[PDB]
Amino acid sequence: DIQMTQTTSSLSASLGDRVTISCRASQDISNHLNWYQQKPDGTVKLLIYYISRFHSGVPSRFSGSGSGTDYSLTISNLEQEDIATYFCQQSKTLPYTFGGGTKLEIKRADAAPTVSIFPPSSEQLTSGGASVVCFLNNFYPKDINVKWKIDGSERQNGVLNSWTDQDSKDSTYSMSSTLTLTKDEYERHNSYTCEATHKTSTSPIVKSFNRNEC
Amino acid sequence: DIQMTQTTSSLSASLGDRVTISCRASQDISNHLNWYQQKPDGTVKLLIYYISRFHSGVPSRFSGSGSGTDYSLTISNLEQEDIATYFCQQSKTLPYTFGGGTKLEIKRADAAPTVSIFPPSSEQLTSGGASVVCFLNNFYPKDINVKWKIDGSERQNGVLNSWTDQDSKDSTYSMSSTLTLTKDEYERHNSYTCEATHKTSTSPIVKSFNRNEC
Amino acid sequence: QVQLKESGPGLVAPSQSLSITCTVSGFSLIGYDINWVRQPPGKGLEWLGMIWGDGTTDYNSALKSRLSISKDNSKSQVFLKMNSLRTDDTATYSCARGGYYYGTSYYFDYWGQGTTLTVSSASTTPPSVYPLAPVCSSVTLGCLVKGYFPEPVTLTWNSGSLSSGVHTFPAVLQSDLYTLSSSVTVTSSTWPSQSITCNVAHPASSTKVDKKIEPR
Amino acid sequence: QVQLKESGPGLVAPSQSLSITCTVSGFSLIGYDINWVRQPPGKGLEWLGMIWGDGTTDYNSALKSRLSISKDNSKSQVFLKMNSLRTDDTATYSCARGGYYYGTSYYFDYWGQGTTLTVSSASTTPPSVYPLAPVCSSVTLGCLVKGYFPEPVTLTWNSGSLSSGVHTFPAVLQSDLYTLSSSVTVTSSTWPSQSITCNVAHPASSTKVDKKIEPR
Amino acid sequence: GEFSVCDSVSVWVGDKTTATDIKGKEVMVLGEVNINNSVFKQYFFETKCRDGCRGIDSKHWNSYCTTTHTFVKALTMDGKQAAWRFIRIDTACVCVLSRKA
Amino acid sequence: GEFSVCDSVSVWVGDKTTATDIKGKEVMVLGEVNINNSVFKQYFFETKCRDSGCRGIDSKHWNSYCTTTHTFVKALTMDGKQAAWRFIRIDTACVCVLSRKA
Repeated sequence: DIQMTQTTSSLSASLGDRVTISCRASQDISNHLNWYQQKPDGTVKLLIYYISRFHSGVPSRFSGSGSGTDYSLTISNLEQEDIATYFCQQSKTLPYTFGGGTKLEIKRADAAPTVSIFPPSSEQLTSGGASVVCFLNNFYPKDINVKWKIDGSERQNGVLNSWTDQDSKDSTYSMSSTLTLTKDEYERHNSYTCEATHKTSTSPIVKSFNRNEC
Repeated sequence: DIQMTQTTSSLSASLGDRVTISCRASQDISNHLNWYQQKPDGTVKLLIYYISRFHSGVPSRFSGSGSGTDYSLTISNLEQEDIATYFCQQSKTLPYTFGGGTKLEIKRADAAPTVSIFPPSSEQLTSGGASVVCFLNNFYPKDINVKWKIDGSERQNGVLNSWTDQDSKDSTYSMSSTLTLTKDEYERHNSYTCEATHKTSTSPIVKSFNRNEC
Repeated sequence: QVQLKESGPGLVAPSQSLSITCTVSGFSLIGYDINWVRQPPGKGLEWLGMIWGDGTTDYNSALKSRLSISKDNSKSQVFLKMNSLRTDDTATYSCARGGYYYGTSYYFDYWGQGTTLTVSSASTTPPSVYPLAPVCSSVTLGCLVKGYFPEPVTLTWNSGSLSSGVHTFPAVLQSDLYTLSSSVTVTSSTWPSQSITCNVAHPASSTKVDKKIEPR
Repeated sequence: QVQLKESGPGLVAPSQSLSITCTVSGFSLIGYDINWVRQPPGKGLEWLGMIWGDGTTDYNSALKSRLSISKDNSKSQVFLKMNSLRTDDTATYSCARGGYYYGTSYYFDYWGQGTTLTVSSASTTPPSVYPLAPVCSSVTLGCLVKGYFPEPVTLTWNSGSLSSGVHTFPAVLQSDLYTLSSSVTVTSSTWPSQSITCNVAHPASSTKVDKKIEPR
Repeated sequence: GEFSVCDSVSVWVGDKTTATDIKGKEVMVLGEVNINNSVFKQYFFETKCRDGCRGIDSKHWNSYCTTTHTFVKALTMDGKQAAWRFIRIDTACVCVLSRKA
Repeated sequence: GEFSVCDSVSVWVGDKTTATDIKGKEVMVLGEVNINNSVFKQYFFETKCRDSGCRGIDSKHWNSYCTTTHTFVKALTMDGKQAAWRFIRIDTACVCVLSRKA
């Protein structure tokens, strides 16, 4: 087969910058090279075909070039809507192959997260489980740390975190952490705390609740 | 078959004039219509194809149009080199057919003919014949009259005339008249005269010679 | 005025067969190639095969003849069929129309959304859905969707109308079961005065649940 | 650098066969149609047939299958053949290259000069050539070319070098024989001091005569 | 980047019933061809215009986009006689110029 | 009258020995075809460019050049040892392509 390679699969740029996605064919494909954009919403759209040609309804700021077995897509004047994954495809010969893609983060100003904590629902306790949920929403950059506590004592096991993909509109990230316990263990303790540490502060943002205080 | 018709097969215009050669197809040929120029030297040259398209190396002043089954060739700013025959051809369907053509005379100022007369050559008299030749060269317009005389008496029989096609360089016409006799008849007479009448004068231009005066 | 929509089972066990249908509109299958493509979770796209305009086919040899494509032009449908599935066939599957710029170059001008397919011995489990009411400006509410299989679930708020400030977090897999959360931020006057509801679809079990968020 | 040249017998009797060859240069017959065309004296052109690039042929049905075209691509030659000739086949015959503007339209982009063919029972007669010296500014001299058949003859002066002021009049036919005259106008200081000669070719009898013009 | 001067569109054509051959005659194109016990559906690759031209100097030139054609061999029917004939199909969209006035 | 923006040239092609098929593979084109006891020489109608860009282009706001585009036509061919009826790429047109400056 013909391998298509995108060596840098992650890229981070600011609004107005010019970015280059590169692509390498393992054999000569001449001009049979297409470029696609997969937005986070799932949708896929043809940007450029035949190395440099525009598909209808595609911005002036996209641009396609190539030297040898190497091919670049260039986005001048980077706009907020360009958060997507960019991948190439050779249409020279079967089987058609695609590059692994290059994901584009768009930078923005730092933002601390809005933190909210939630005890187990009454419904869940009737079942036998007890999950404690903490949302950390709309922060930048993506790196962040969540520590749990039960009665002022750190709790590391039973903790499952989950990150959204970068928001296309405002460029922020969001993240949920979940502390799962058995009903019995949750009823044996009172204070439950979610503690978020982020580049925006040396002090962590703390949210808490008490079980029997209601 | 598809008949191609050029109803006017003769046309006369002046330098600088705009002339239209027309052509009519007997069925619809859509756009499959070509225009050719046959110069007097014999050569044939494609001017225009597909109603209005130019063959490479063809003047701006040629032009092709058409309505229904009717097709025109237009020569703007008529130049001296345009003395030719112009004919059309349909390339819709076999058999390919041509119009009978339209011959183009280019007008010029009137010119009297240069008249010269020649006795029979000594070689021809040895054979038994005796032709007397008269050239009337470089005149316009084309109509002209030649009368022969033997000893001041009109001679109508044995007279063969011949006309050149219009000269492409200077637009004039030329013409040879020939009085043929038997050797015996020619030796029985002395004065031989060629008499050319033309629009350029009411008096005819006379050229003569005497047989025994040499 | 041109789309492709793929519909498929969502779950199939190893060794069983797979049928996905691509439903096409805005154009005719007599005129255009259809390509099949596949993206395993967190991995690159892979071309599976194509049915040309004239009904002929070509497949990726990697599939070892296990895949076949057929079509019905009148019904505007293309049919993917795969036998002897493995966990390696776990992917999102999409169909895409082929487009030509003369016979000079070839490309995929229109793409379907994609149907998710998980290949596994585990059984379909519907999700339990729990409300997340705040503790004793803007207020944040939530929806825990615990213990389902396979993916995906879709989650809306007030049947789509409450779209702003919604964060549905990717699912996490622990012990063959998926757990997911979603949040929404509304105004403090807006809640609890007007009701806020959590809608959770899970196509694989054909379950659809609504959970109103009520204060303590 | 594109020409076509036709060569043929000039005279053939009724009911005998006709062979003309078109010799082509500046292009390859593998790639281009060749058409045959015919113009009887004082009449319109008539398309006879063609040999396409691929060697196939089509003929004018009016010819009643009497015509055939064949070609040798390596030798750059096209061959017209006609059986059972009649006086109606008296014409100038020309070959012409077909040219295409895409598959959209079609034309004859390059034309051969033409070979003259007379169909008759009469015999080849060579011309007698007679000088025309003036009577006992510019001087006019001449050349009577009497009693030949068939057409044409070509007439030059000083082997072509004396080209200005030349008038070769069209032949006239009386009693199965053609008679033609030519005139040349030159400077007095040119003649009689310097010699003036009349060259007369008649391909059909393969005769070539030169006649110097001498005073009385 | 790079644009067409005239917008074209290419498709497969599998439902062709008629056509005009290279000799100017209107012929019937069969749906199926038979080459050595092999039955192929008769398909055609065609390109044409998408309904002056882009990037033309309109001050000195009138212009428009036009569909041009090619000849491709096909199994056909001239009345009652089946044969392998070249026929005219759409193959391109090209700009053609015209001087004003 | 009327002119091409890009000068094309059309010919018959009767000596084609190789070509690339629609699947991107280099194949051998046979000189002769056999359709029901009927031997036709395999010929192709092709159009391409005739060798400061395209005619009539607004060169102030546009770079341009003339380019040969292609079509697919069915042909009797040879993919190694297996003879088959395949679509192959031949020249079919000359068309102008634009490019914005800077």
